[PDB]
Amino acid sequence: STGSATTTPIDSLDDAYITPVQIGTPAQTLNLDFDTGSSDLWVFSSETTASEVDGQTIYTPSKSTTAKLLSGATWSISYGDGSSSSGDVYTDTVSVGGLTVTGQAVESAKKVSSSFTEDSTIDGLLGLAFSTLNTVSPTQQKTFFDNAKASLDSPVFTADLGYHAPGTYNFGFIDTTAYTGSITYTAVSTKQGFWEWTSTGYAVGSGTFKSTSIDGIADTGTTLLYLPATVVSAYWAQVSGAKSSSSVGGYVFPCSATLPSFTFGVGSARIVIPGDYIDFGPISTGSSSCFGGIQSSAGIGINIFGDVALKAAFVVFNGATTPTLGFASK
Ligand SMILES: C#CCN(C)Cc1nc([C@]2(O)CN[C@@H](c3nc(-c4ccccc4)no3)C2)cs1
Ligand SMILES: C#CCN(C)Cc1nc([C@]2(O)CN[C@@H](c3nc(-c4ccccc4)no3)C2)cs1
Repeated sequence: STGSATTTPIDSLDDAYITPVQIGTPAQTLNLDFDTGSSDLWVFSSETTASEVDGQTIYTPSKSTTAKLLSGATWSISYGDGSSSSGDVYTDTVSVGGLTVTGQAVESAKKVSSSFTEDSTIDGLLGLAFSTLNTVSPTQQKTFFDNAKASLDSPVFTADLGYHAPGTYNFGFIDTTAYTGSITYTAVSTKQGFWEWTSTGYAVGSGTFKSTSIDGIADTGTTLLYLPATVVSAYWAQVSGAKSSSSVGGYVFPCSATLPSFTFGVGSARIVIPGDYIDFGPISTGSSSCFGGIQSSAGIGINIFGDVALKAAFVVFNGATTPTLGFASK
């Protein structure tokens, strides 16, 4: 089997991407944030505290003939920005882009933190990291991909995110029309539950390439590119007036600037992030200070190849017995 679904930025900054997902019978379509950095599929629901729902579409398990309470199961998760959610669990039929999993754990939120309430366009998350990170207790649950994997034509999914434009998640096949040149595959470590890999270095703008190993994760659920402070300083030093602002919480730059590209290494191949992809626009409406799309990982403890990086590439998440990641230019 295969599936293919379009993913769409939630706002003019590409802060996140949402993908329609069918849950239950008859289908209830919710727009979920596909997150290769976590492993829970959770939704706003008829159980979510009413004061914490503000415009989201909710899943109502009592209206699904295929929903079953996963008795005694609870979940509770935090994300890297400090956002969080928790609740109980149903199993139900879940379809993405024509690919169906029966008996998928659908984690129903009883509580969500303020950032989720505020994101009226995000109806929940669909985790695509390894199932070892799933938070359901006492019986850990599998991700949608892990459940689908054995049925797929090939045990893979691909992320083809757009820059201020829609893109595609495919399951089970590699669309050879979606990228240029070749896909370079690189080894993955699952030791922390992530799609964790080692970039071979970087370049800033037209500069020469610096060969250096950068361990990090491929995370569609993170907006920005978080890299070591050394690398990030070398990038922003090329932008007149750019500086790290403690009040804003990262590097800002004059909105009058034109940003250099940033290249990262995948084996002997290179992915070039255009400078425009690094511009997140005014820090507040009307400001002439713009927020940078490359930020330090120093306070996080892990480097994160988030959407800024991934949207410059066609990315293969190969979930074969020995997992790998593939990157191609596009
Ligand atoms: C701090 C620290 C160390 N580590 C926990 C950092 C990491 N953090 C992650 C993710 O929590 C998983 N992916 C990302 C994600 N955030 C969201 C999201 C958050 C709020 C609103 C909407 C979406 N969705 O996905 C970040 C992996 S490693
Ligand atoms: C312009 C503009 C809007 N604003 C002033 C700047 C922006 N801010 C963002 C965030 O993506 C939103 N959440 C923040 C955050 N995320 C994490 C984090 C992510 C993953 C793992 C660990 C930590 N830490 O802080 C930055 C986009 S534009």
